[PDB]
Amino acid sequence: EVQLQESGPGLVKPSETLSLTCTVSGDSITSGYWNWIRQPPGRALEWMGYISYSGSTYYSLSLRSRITISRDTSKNQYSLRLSSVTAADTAMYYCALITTSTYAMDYWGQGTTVTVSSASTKGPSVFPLAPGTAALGCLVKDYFPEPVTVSWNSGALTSGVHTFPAVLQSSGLYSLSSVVTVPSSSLGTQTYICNVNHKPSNTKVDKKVEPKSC
Amino acid sequence: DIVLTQSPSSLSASVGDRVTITCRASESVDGYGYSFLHWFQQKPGKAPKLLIYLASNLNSGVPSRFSGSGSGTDFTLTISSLQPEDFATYYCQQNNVDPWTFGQGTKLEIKRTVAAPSVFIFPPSDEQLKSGTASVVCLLNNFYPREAKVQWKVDNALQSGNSQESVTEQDSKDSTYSLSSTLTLSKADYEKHKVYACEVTHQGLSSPVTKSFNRGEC
Amino acid sequence: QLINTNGSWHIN
Repeated sequence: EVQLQESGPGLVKPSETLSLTCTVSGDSITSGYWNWIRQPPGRALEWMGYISYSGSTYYSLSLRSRITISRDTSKNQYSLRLSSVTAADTAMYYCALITTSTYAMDYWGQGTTVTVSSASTKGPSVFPLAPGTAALGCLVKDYFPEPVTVSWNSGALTSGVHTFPAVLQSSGLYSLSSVVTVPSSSLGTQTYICNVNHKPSNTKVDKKVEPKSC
Repeated sequence: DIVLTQSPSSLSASVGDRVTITCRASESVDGYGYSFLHWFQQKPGKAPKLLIYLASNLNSGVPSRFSGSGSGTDFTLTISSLQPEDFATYYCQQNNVDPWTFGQGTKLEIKRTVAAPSVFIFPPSDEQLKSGTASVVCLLNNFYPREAKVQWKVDNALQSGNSQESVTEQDSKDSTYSLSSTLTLSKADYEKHKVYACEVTHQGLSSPVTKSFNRGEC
Repeated sequence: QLINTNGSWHIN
């Protein structure tokens, strides 16, 4: 089945150029229309442009002087270039396919977040939230920019997991917790590890959470 | 430029209720016998999923409770009888008039019965303490409605200004919320006091629930 | 199958 995957830096400086790539598997980009869509935090989706199966393009008028969409059929990828960025360009960026089966954006990537900021990237510090039903978790502190993702036991533990929205602290850095509930009887026997991914700094932290004393 | 206006912008409904969302285009999105108006469903943190294409065609794999109607400038998405997993923001999208656009979205919230939170408190880790800051976390798990009050107390002294809250989106299965409240103290301030307590007031609790611990790497 | 040019679908 066709799959789309966005990649590229998660932080770009004001005035500089944003570049992202969409790597396509399971279908050749010599069919369909290959789009970029973005979504600023908490706001509506915005269509930016496409490159078609033939290399023709179609760009949103308001972005024309700043946008390019390119492709490489040998790599089965297409790419977005957006010049002279500002805070208005902070958004989740999606690649999406339109096939002529629907004439609609029928297949989407998972999205990648880009933040426009002069601040430096900073990876998270991860601390345990130590434990019928018991709760445990990880506190993921002091990272920039958003986002972090958290899995448990490499994705094997999904039931009862809650990862909270990040909060901006007064320091200019973000924090969040991820928690899970598990059987109390499993504590001491079953190992629980939170897998924290901070793509903007290409950092991964895997923290084992176990009981303390007091 | 062409504009798509959705109505309403938000709505609350109970499980099994009918849902109707409208999308009005400022000019016709029709061409060659089609209406190039599509409906998407977007769940928290995820890419939009196509529900309805070309105004009235149910996308493959989408439940039959979803349908679309309309022509020209006026369109409707209907969910016949809502399921808990229908919690989402819904968007219309037109791709036949330059420039292509989306509607501003309609947020569907799910109403349900009261559910009391289960409350847990977590002390700061010894490893964090080295750094000179202490985070104390209070978890309120799987409650409804969203409205909740969390009061921190340190050695019975009520705290203010040093806590932040974060709430999940409604659960896709039982429509509940969970919430974290995080109290931030200096290491110095943490080590000068003993009893740390989080007091939770919520409709599902007949009286406030307090969880506490006594400090120290005891 | 319709073709899109400059946002609009047409025969070709």
